[PDB]
Amino acid sequence: PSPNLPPGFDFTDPAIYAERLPVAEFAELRSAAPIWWNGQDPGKGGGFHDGGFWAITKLNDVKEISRHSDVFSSYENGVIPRFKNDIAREDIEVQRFVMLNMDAPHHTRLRKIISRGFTPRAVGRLHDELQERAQKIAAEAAAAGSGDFVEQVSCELPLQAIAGLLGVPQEDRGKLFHWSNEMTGNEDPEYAHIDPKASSAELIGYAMKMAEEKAKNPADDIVTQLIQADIDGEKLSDDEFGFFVVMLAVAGNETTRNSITQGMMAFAEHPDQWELYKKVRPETAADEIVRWATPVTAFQRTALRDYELSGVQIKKGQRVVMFYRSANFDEEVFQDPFTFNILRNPNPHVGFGGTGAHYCIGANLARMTINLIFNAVADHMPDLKPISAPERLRSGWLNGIKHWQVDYTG
Ligand code: HEM
Ligand SMILES: O=S(=O)(Nc1ccc(Cc2ccncc2)cc1)c1ccccc1
Ligand SMILES: [Cl-]
Ligand SMILES: [Cl-]
Repeated sequence: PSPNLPPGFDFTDPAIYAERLPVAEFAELRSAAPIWWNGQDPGKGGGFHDGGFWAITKLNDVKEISRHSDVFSSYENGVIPRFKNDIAREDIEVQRFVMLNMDAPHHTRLRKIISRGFTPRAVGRLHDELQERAQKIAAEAAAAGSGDFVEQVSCELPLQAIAGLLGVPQEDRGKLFHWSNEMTGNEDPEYAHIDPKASSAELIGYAMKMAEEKAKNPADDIVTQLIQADIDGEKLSDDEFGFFVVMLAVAGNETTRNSITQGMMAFAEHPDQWELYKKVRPETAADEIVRWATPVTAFQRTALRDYELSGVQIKKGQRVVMFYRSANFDEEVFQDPFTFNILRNPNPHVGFGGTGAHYCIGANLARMTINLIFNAVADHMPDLKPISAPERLRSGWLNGIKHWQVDYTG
């Protein structure tokens, strides 16, 4: 029997996410049609005019698609499944210059060079400066009594993580944070005037300046390890470094910020978990927060050939959209998936995507960022309470919270 969904229901519809997460509709597919053709009417495909896509709602299918990168292509259509309906195909294809939208061997070369800047050591060297800044951010917010938890608690730390990682001088971080914020959310009315293409161009030019300058004066940031040829002469070109900063500026901003916001929303709704967190401060909460928040609701792939996924015949050229929001609540993998449990161990969520070639390289930078900020929130505003309901981001693939007015005192 066909799933009980409204006719023409598009799981990438930004109008849905502007108001809520379609949790019931996802649970419907998981039970009635775990792989389901999401038909899209002409001119309503978010920039893709192929008739629709396969909705992937089971965690095991999500992991299988991520492992079989040989078949399921990130390059053919990019991984973002929704833009403005009228986006030019060329603006979709320009994203193929960043590592995330690439296939092997091009992606294999970039990922190896980029791995020099995401070592455990490099990330861990930021721990003390980020812990200090997390405490300062929580105290500054708690002194204000009440305000916007999104802007006053969640925004700054993930952005300072990028600046610290990249070695951006303090006087340039406002420049960088603006460019990063100018690239996501252009389908929301609050951000209708941002220009991601223009912001990407200025960020590339600024990143090439940094690349040229840091060859002359090598430092101990990741940049030096990136633009430096190894014994094989392998390194990022100046423009390749530009496209990485563009990817990093976007990747390391809203996803962590929404983890933090939706993490505190879960704590506000599960006071038993909040009291437990303030007492034990378990770092496993970071993963449960990411599982709950699922900041990236979905990324997509295009099949390079016919493939049988869980009895469903995927035909060459069709898109598959991996709904991490649904897979992260798969009843087959998680015990009581709708219970917020900051002790969940092990926690094989696909919030950072399915294991494979494209697994999130900043996952532990994100986990550290989340853990430091919530320790600060517990340190300085342990009795905070929301004063109103959060405003959601109108986006077809990003689970965003624009604003959340909170009283940090009580
Ligand atoms: C809560 C925070 C985050 C979430 C939910 C998240 C989510 C994801 C997901 C789902 C993927 C899967 C890509 C795919 O399989 O198509 C990914 C990849 C990636 N992430 Fe993250 N991410 C987070 C934080 C970060 C941070 C802080 C950085 C960098 C500072 C980062 C950098 C990247 C990059 C570069 C990739 C591409 C990897 C590749 O193409 O090989 N992410 N991320
Ligand atoms: O750089 S991108 O070509 N592609 C891109 C980049 C980041 C993201 C978001 C993300 C967050 C965390 N981990 C992984 C991903 C998605 C897609 C791009 C740049 C600007 C506007 C749209 C896309
Ligand atoms: Cl609408
Ligand atoms: Cl770009």
